[PDB]
Amino acid sequence: FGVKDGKCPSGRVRRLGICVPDDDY
Repeated sequence: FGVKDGKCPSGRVRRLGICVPDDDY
């Protein structure tokens, strides 16, 4: 691993500037 805290968990949808889970959370 290179970076634990980035932006998204790779393969997520972004909205308003930040991505969130739909089916998982």
